Amino acid sequence: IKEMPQPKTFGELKNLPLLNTDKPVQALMKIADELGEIFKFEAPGRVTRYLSSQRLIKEACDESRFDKNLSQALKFVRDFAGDGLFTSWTHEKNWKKAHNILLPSFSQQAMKGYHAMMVDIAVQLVQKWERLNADEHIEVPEDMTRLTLDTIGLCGFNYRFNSFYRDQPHPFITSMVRALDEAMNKLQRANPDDPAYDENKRQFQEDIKVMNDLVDKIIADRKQSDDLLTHMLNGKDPETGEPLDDENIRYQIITFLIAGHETVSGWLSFALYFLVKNPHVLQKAAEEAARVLVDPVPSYKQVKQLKYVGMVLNEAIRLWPTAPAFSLYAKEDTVLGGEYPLEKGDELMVLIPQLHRDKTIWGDDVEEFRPERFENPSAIPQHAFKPFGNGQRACIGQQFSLHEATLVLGMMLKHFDFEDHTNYELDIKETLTLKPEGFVVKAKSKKIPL
Amino acid sequence: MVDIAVQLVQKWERLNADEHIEVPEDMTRLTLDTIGLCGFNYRFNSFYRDQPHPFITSMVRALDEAMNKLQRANPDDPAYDENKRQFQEDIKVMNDLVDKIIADRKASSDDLLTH
Amino acid sequence: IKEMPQPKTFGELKNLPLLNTDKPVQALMKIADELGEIFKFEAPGRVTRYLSSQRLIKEACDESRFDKNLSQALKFVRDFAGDGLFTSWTHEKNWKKAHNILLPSFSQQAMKGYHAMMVDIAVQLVQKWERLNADEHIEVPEDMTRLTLDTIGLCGFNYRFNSFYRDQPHPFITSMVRALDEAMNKLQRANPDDPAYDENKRQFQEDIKVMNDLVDKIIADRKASGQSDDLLTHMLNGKDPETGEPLDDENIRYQIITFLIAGHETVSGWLSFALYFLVKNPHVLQKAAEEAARVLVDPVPSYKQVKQLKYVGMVLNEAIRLWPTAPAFSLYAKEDTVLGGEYPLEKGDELMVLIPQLHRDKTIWGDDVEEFRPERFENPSAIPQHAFKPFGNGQRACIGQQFSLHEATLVLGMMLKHFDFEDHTNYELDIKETLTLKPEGFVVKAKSKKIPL
Amino acid sequence: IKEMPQPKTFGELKNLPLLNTDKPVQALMKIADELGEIFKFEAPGRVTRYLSSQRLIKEACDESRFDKNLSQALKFVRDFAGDGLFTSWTHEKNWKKAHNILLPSFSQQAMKGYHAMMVDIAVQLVQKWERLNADEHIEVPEDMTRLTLDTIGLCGFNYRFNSFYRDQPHPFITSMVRALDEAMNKLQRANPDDPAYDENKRQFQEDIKVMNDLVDKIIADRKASEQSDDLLTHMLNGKDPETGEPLDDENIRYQIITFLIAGHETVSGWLSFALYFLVKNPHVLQKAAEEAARVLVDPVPSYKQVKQLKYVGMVLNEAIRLWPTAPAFSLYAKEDTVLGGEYPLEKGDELMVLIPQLHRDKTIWGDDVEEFRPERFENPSAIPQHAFKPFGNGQRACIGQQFSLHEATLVLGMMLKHFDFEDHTNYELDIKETLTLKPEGFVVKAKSKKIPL
Ligand code: FDE
Ligand code: FDE
Ligand code: FDE
Repeated sequence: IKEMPQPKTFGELKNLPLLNTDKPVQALMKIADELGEIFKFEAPGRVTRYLSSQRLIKEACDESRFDKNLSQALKFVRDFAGDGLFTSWTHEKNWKKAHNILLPSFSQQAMKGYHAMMVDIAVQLVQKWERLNADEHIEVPEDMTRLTLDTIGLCGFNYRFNSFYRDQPHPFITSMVRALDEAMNKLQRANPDDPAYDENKRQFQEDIKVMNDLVDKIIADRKQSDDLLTHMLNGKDPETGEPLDDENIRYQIITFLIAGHETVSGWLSFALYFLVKNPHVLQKAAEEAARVLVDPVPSYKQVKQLKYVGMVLNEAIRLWPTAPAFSLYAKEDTVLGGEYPLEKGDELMVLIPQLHRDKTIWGDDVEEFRPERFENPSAIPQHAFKPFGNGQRACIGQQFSLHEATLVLGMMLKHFDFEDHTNYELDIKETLTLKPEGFVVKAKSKKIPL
Repeated sequence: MVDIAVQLVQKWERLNADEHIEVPEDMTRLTLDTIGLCGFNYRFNSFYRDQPHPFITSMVRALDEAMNKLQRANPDDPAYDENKRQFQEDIKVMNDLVDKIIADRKASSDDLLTH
Repeated sequence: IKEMPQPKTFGELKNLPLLNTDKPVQALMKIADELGEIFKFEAPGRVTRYLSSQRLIKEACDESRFDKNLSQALKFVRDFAGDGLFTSWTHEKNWKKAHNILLPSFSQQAMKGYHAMMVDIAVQLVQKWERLNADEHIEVPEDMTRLTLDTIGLCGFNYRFNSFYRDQPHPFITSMVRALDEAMNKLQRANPDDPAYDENKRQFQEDIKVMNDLVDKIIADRKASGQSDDLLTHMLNGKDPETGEPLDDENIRYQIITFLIAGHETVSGWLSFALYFLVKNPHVLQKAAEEAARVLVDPVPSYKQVKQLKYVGMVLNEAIRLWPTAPAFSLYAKEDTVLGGEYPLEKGDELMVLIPQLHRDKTIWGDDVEEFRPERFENPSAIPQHAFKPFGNGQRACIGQQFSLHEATLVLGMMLKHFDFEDHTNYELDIKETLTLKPEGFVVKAKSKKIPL
Repeated sequence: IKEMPQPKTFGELKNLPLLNTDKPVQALMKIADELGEIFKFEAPGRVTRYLSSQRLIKEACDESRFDKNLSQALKFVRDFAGDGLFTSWTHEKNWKKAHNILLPSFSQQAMKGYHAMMVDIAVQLVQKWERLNADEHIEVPEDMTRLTLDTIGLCGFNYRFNSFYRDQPHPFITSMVRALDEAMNKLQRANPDDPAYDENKRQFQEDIKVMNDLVDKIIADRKASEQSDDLLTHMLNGKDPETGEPLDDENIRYQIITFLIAGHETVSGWLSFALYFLVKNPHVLQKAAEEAARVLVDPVPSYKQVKQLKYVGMVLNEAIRLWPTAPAFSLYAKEDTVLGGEYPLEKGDELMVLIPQLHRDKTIWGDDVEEFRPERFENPSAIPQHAFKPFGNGQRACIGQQFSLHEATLVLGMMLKHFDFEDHTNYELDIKETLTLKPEGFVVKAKSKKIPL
C-alpha cells in the first residue's frame, strides 16, 4: 500500500499549468508515459487520479464499487445539456426515467427502421464526391460531420439539416464547437471570475441560444412517425405513468445532436486516416466492400456482413477513441489494487487512449494499426477495450454508430479510390472529443452507378 | 396599486404591432412591485427590466429546491452538491435584498414595515 | 511656413503608431497642440492633413474649391451605412435625390409635429428617475442613449424600441457600438487581411445582420400594416423631380440605418457633456434651472416654450463647442489650389477638420478658451463664420441640426425643472471614443423636486 | 457601529481586479471619492483599509496604538532593498542601529558640507540647458533624475554618476525603474507562481544584480582610499551608541541601495511637479522668479541664500501637497483598538494613508483643494496637526526631509534665476506610476536670461 506518483506542481496552482495546451488529452498521455499506470492530478479545488493500465481499470469498472462521475469537463457541458443521458447523474430522477424510455430506439429492430434514412444521406455523400472536378479535394472531417449530423437529425427527429446544401459548416455545429471549445478552456482558467473572460462568457450564452433555437424548430416541426422523438414525447414511466418533462426533452435532443454525430464523425475520419496510411489494409477492405455490396444501394443484411470493415472501425477507435475519457467516483471507502486507498467520494479518470496502448494486454506493437486484432472479438479480456464507457452508463448509441460508420465506410470503399495527395501529418484537434484537423484526400470515382 | 397598474398598462400600449405578451412574467412584474411599494415603500422597478429581477430568479430557484427535496431518496448523493451550493447562493441574495430594504428605510411612512 | 509639420515616423508604418490608443481624436488634439494649425499624417496607403486654426478652416469651407470627403473612418462606416446621406459622395446618385426628398422632414414645420412624440420619450425618462430608491445613482450616458434612440425611432419611423423597459442597452445599441468600435479599430491595422482578424471580420458581420434585422422589422410594421407623416412615409412616397421616382428600397434601408445611428448617438453625447459641465459648474447650473423653472410652467412642455429656453440653448452650444460629439469631417481638393498661401494641394488631396481644436482657437475665442462660459453665445451674431462648426459645413452639413437642438433643449429643460443633480463621486471626465464622443463613467445622484407631470 | 464600505467584488478575486490599471493610486483616489473617508479593500490573501480624512489619519499617526507597517508593495521592494532603513520593521535590530549612526549625516552642519557638492550638480544642469540649440526642447522628468541621482551620488558616496554625459538614463536608473515597476505589477497577479511570469522573474533578478554591481563599485572605490566625512563614512566606521557595533557588510549594501533610490526618485518627481505648476500658473511663476532674481545675487548661491528663498519653498510645499511623489505609507495596529470610535480593529490589522487624498480634505484646506495656491504655506503654524504629511510620520518619517527640501530649493531657485519657461505643448498632466509618482512626457522650452555662472 504505497504512495501515488504526481507530476510537477506550480506552487498554489498545483498541476493546472501542465494542461496549458490546446491538446490536454495528449498532454495527459505524456504524463501517463512518464509516470505509469496511475498518477494524482490536482487543480485549485479539485483532485483526481488518472488510470492507464487495465489492472486498475478492471476494478474501476466494477459497478458495485464505482459509479459514473461528472468530471469537471462534464459539469461544464451540463451548462447546456443539463440532465440528459450523457451529463446526468445516475441517481437523479431523469437518468433512469429517460434511459428506459429511449432504449427501445436503439434496439436491433429499430436499427432496421433507420437503415433507409441512413442510406439517404450516404448517397448524398457519394454524389457530392462524384461531382468534384479533377482538381478539387475533400476535407475529410468536414464532410463526415456533414454526414453524421444529417443522420442523427433525420433518423432521430425527422429533421433535415441539409448539411450538403451548405458550403459552410452548419450553424448548429459551428456554435456547438464554440460551446464545446469554451467548456474545455474553462478547465484551464485558474480564476474564472476575472473580468477578462466577460467576452468569453457572453459568447458562450450566444452559442447556447443558437443550439436551443434549432431544437425549438425541431419541436415545432412536429406537434406521423415512430422515431426517437416520438418516444421522448410518448413513452410513459411505468412507475408514475408520465412522459418526460418538456425541459428534459429539449435536453435530450441537444444530447443526441452532440454525442450522436461528433464521436461518429471523428471515428470515420480516423478510420479513413489509418486506411489511407496503410494501403494494403485499404485494398483488403475494398475487396470486402466490392464483394458484399452487390446492389445499387445496400441492404441492412449487407451491412451486417462487412466483417473486415468493422475490424477497421474497431482498430481505429482503439488507437484514437473519439470520446477520450470517462469518470468514476468511489461509492464507498476502498483500497485500489491493494496498494492505493480511496475514501468515499474520491475520483478516478479512465484515460482511454492509454488503456488501449497497454503493452501487457495488446502486445509490444500497441501503436501500430492492425485491424486483424479484432478478427477474434472474444480473445480480448474484459475491460481491456472500453471505447464506449462502462456498464449501465455505457454508450446507448453503441450499435447505431457501428451501423452508420460501417455502412458509410462501406460505400466509400465501393465507389472511390483514395489518394493521400498531401502526405498528411496527423494533427488531433481536441474539443472535448478527438478529430483529425486539416485531413484531406482525393477520390477517383470507380464509376459505379447508383 | 394604481401606480403599478398604470405602469403595466403603459407597457402593453407601447408594444409594437407584431409583439405579444407573456402573461405570468408581466404579472410577477406587477404583483412584486406592488408588495414592494405598499409593504416597504420599496421600488423594485420590475417593468424597467427585461429579464426577471434577480430576487425573483433566486426565489423561484429556492422554492424549486424546497419542492424537489421532497421527492429525493438519497439526500447525500454527489448529484446534489450543486443544489446545496446554489441553495445557499440563493439564500444570501434574498437576505441581501432584505438588507437593502431595511437600510433604505433608516434613510427616508406608515406601511407594514413601520409596524 | 512652406514645409509642412509632421509627427514621428515609424518606418514603413509612417505615423500610424501614434494613434495606438483607445482615444485617437484626443491624441490628435495633442499633436496639433505641439505642431500647430496644420500637420501631415501618413499611414500605409493613405495621407491626410489635419487642420486646426480658423484661418485655414475658413478656406477649406469654400465649397467652390473643396467638397466633402469620405475619411477613412467613413469609408468603413459605409460597409453598413452604405449609400445613406452621411456616407454618400456629393456627386453620386442617391445623395441629392435623398437630400431633396428628406429635407422637408427636418423643416421646423415638421419639428412641431415631432414635438408630441419627443415629449413621450422624455416623460418616460423623468419617471425612471423619480422611481429610483434613495441609495441609487444614475448612469448619465446610458440613460441618454435610451432616450435619444427611442426619440428617433418614434418620430422617424413610428417605432418603439422601449429602451426604458430594458435593463441592458437595446440590442441595436450593443451591435452598433461594436460596429463603430470595429470601424475605429480598423484605422489602426497595418494589415487588415491578417488572419488574426478573422473573429473580428466575422463578429463585424454578425453585428451588421442585427441592425438590418431591425430595419426589416420597422419596414414590416409599415409598408404592409397601417398613415403617418414621419420620415419613413417621406422615404417611401417622396419623388425626385428630375427622374419622377422614389428611392430604391435598398437605399431607404441604408437611410433608416443612418438616421438610427447619426440621429441619437451624437445627441446622447451632447446631453451627457452638457450635464457634465453643469454639475462641474454649479452657478451655470443654478441659472439654467432658473430659466427652466420660469418657462416650463405647464405639466408638459409645449413647442413654443422650448423655443424660449434661451440660456439652456447657450449651455447646449457651449457644451458642443468644448466637445463636438461628431468630432471631425473630411474634405478634398476639387482642383489644384494653395491653402493659406503656403501649403499647395494637388487635386484630390484630403483635409480633415479637427473640430475640438478649431473650437479652441485663442485668436478667435480669446484667452479663456477652456472655460465653460455659456454667455459667449449671448448674441449669436457676434461669432465669426467658420469659427463654430459642430454641425459640419456647407451643403453636407448636418440635416438634423434643428431636430437635435430641439430634442436636446426639451430634455435638458425637463431635467432642470424636475431634479437637483449631485456630482457625488467628483467624476473625473473620461471620454470614450467610438467614432463619436461621449463620457464613459459619468454618474450622478438626483433629488426629485416633486413637481408633477 | 458602522460597517465598512468596500467597492465592487469579483468572486474569489475579491477587489483585486479593480486596480488592474497602470495608475493604481489614482484608481484608489477615485474609489475614495465615492466611498469616503475609509474603505476596506480585499485581495485573495490580504486585507487593507484605506484612510483619506485627517479625522482618521490623526489616530493612525498615534504611535502608542499604531506603528509603521510593510505594505505588500514594500514587502516586494524588500527583495532588493533588504534590511535598509525604508523597508525594515521598527522592531528589527537594523532599524534603530542604522537610524542612530546615519541620522548625524543629515544634521544641519552636514547640509553646509553637502551644499558645495549640490551646487556642482546644479551648475551642470544650468549649462546643459544653456547649450541647447534654439529649436530643441527640454524633457523635465528626464533631466531632473539626472540631477537628483548625481546629487545623492556626490553627497552620499563621493561617487560621480555623470548623468549629464549620458544618452538616455544611467544603467542603474534604467534597471531600477524596471525593478520598481515589476514590484508594482506583482500587486495585480492573481497567482504569482504561474509559469507566464518566468520572463518577469528572470528580468527582475537580472536587474537586482545590476544595482548591486554598482554598490560594489562604490564600496571598492572607497576602501581604495580614506578621509571623507560623508554618509558612506558613517555606514562603514561609525559605531552605534546603544550597542557599540557598526553595520553589517550585508546591511551597508542594503542601505546604499536604499539611499540611491528613495533619495532621488521622490526628489525628481517633486521638482517635475513644481515646474508643471509653475508653467501652468503664470502668476506664481513670476513671483518665484522675482524672488530668485532678488536673493541669488552671486555667481553661485550660498547656503545662507537658499535658506532665505521663502516663496520658492512655499511652491515646493504646495506641489508636494497635491502630488506627494511617495503617495502612501502603511501602518498596523499594535494592539486591538477602535478607529474613529466607529470601526473596531484587531491587533495587526493594516491601514493605508492615502496621502494625495489626505491633502484634498476640504474640511482642513478649504473648498479650493485643487487650486495651486502657494500662500496656504505663509505662516505654517495655522496648519492643523497631521493634515500635511508628505514625509511620513513619527520616528519612521522621512530621514532626508531637510536634505531634499534644500536640494529642491537650490535647483528650483537657479532655474528661475536663469530662465523663463514656455509650456509650448499645452502639456496635459499625465501621472506615471512606478511605486512613486512623476509626470510623464512633460516638456518645456527655456529661453536663457543669459546670466553667467
Ligand atoms: C447517440 C450516440 C451516438 C454515440 C456514439 C459514440 C461513439 C462513436 C463513441 C462514443 C462514446 C461514448 N459514449 Fe456515446 N453515442 C451516443 C450516445 C450516448 C449517450 C446518450 C451516452 C450516455 C448514456 C447514458 O448514460 O445513458 C453515451 C455515452 C458514451 C460514453 C460514456 C460516457 C461517460 O461519461 O461515462 C463513451 C466513452 N453515448 N459514443
Ligand atoms: C438625424 C441627425 C441628428 C444629428 C445630430 C448631430 C449632432 C448632435 C452633431 C451632428 C453633426 C454632424 N452631422 Fe448630424 N445629425 C443627424 C443627421 C445627419 C445626416 C443625415 C448627415 C449627413 C448630411 C448630408 O451630407 O447630406 C449629418 C452630418 C453631420 C456632420 C458632417 C459629416 C461630414 O463628414 O461632413 C456633422 C459634423 N447629420 N449631428
Ligand atoms: C535620502 C532621502 C530623500 C528622501 C526624500 C523624500 C521625498 C521628496 C518624499 C519622501 C518621503 C517619504 N520618505 Fe524619504 N527620502 C530619503 C530617505 C528616506 C529614508 C532612508 C526613509 C526611511 C525612514 C525610516 O525610518 O524608515 C525615508 C522615508 C519616507 C517616508 C515614510 C515611508 C513609510 O512607509 O513610513 C515617506 C512618505 N526616506 N522622501
